[PDB]
Amino acid sequence: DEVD
Amino acid sequence: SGISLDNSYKMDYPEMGLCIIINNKNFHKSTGMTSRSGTDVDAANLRETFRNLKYEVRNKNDLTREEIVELMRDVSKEDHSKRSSFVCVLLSHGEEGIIFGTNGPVDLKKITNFFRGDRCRELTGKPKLFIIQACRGTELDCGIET
Amino acid sequence: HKIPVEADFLYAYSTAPGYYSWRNSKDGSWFIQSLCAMLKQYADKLEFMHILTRVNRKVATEFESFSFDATFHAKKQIPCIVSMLTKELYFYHH
Ligand code: NA
Repeated sequence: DEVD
Repeated sequence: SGISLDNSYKMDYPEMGLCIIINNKNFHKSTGMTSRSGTDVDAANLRETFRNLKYEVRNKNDLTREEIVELMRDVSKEDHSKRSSFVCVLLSHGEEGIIFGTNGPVDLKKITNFFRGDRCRELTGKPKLFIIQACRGTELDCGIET
Repeated sequence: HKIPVEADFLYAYSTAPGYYSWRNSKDGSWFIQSLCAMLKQYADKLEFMHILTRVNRKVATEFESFSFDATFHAKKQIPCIVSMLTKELYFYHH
């Protein structure tokens, strides 16, 4: 999971 | 004819329309933006999904801010007379109101303004769908137990 | 005899105003994953706003972040449908  | 109702967009033109997918994965080092691992999965999923809806899909990868604006300009001036709708999917970094090209940001308003009812007459009255996978800020939703 | 120049746009945002949007490096983004699944399952059945509402529910209920960083762990996401459409939109016809 990663943020944009 | 019998009674008619007009509650639904006309979607039986000869073509469903364009689906432009802009897939920005790799950004210029000078921007300091991280690569977007997993976006190719998204771009392929969308390509297949909109292919099955009978859209003319174009996948574009790693576009600069200048390339994004020119692509939107060019696409808005194509012949849409035989097309029911227009779809554009943006996959990139962003913040509120903004999407990033590989070398810097683009105002979302700049992109969509090309398709305004008065500036793109062959999409007047036709649905123009913008699908945006991008941050809108830096807040995090902590959620709440059900 | 005229329509607003802003009419007939639909903005399907992955996340609420002001918020991060979540992407999984293996599976793709939560929103696009869910959008494609719901289009595949319902495009021959539901009006587009009702499809996008199913997307909202899928993202809201089935996804939660996992991070070694406490700041980014156990977080949630709701997409944001923004409709200036003037009619119902069905991807099928006839
Ligand atoms: Na997402």
